[PDB]
Amino acid sequence: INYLTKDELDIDLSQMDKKERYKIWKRLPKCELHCHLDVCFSVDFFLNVIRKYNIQPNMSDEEIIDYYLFSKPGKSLDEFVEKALRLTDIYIDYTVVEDLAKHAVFNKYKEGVVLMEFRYSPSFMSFKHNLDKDLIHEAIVKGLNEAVALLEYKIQVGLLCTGDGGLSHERMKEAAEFCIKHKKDFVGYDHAGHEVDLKPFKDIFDNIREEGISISVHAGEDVSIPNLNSLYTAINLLHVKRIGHGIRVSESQELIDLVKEKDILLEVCPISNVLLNNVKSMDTHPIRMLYDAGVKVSVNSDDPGMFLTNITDNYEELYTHLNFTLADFMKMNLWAVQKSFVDPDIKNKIISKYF
Ligand SMILES: O=c1[nH]cnc2c1ncn2[C@@H]1O[C@H](CO)[C@@H](O)[C@H]1O
Ligand code: HPA
Ligand SMILES: [Zn+2]
Ligand SMILES: [Zn+2]
Repeated sequence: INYLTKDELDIDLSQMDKKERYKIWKRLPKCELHCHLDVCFSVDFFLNVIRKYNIQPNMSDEEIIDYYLFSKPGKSLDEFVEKALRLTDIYIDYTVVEDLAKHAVFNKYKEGVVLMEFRYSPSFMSFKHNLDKDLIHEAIVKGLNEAVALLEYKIQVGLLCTGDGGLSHERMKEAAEFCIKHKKDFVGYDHAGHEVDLKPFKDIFDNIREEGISISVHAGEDVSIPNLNSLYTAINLLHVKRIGHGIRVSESQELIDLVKEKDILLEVCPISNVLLNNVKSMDTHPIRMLYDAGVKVSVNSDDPGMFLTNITDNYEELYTHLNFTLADFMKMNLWAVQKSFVDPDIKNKIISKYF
């Protein structure tokens, strides 16, 4: 892959067709911060697992897709999160998990990603077939390292723990303890699923930072919530370095100023927000006004295996419907690298290699 430099960003895209634009999108040196490894599979990988383990013998491929994935516009975040629970059928042994991780790296390299942060949920992957969380973790860390070494370190991978099991104090403590225990591999900690104001778990998140682990949580995504409290908590109480989505920052001048004052970056997932019905359309997506207001934002794919969309698709949508330029896209990837949780050298070397 012959990546675009900072000295090649004046390209005239107006005469290119969709196909030729995707070559440019691919060639952009991307840093992706918000993507769930759990569902980071191609359609063929997914159908290969469903067939190999004989999970849906009476369903056709089209039916398998309607039943497990989320490729069409839905109602809400809540609907997405509850539907996602059924494809946990695939997390059947530790080989499926290791392969998932390895292929995810390969797919991201081919899309032109150079610094990839993946996040996974131990509880998501473990509960269906009662798999051991540490054995999952082992499988995940082997797969990712397998792929990186095979690619001669042409893509670098960071790993984040999306902690869950539930919102009981015991479950959330356990989830944070799993991450802390594996902090040699986890560069950050997340909360996902149904959106929550995490104020009752400040004690746990303090602990995680005490242990040297950066926080990026999902907050300010779900537009059905009649307040912005999850955002205030993430910023003031959790001391997040980044926010997953955080698009509802756009609804408050006070929060716009707060995130800029703290140099917090918003992990924006354009297509996710459309499909999960958190913006009216891509035309009206808040990323535009947030970028224009000086908020640091990056571009991400979120759940590519469920959406049947990839990182470059999100770039296409931002170009076509919101008129982001190549220079804008390069700026955001520079921000994504700078605000990455991986080793500071890896960042600096990537920065001077491309940006
Ligand atoms: O499709 C998915 N991929 C990855 N993670 C998911 C998905 N659906 C839900 N979670 C959610 O992430 C939680 C962390 O607080 C997971 O346990 C689960 O609730
Ligand atoms: O709960 C979630 N899990 C995984 N990806 C997501 N993207 C938005 N919400 C979620
Ligand atoms: Zn264990
Ligand atoms: Zn997400």
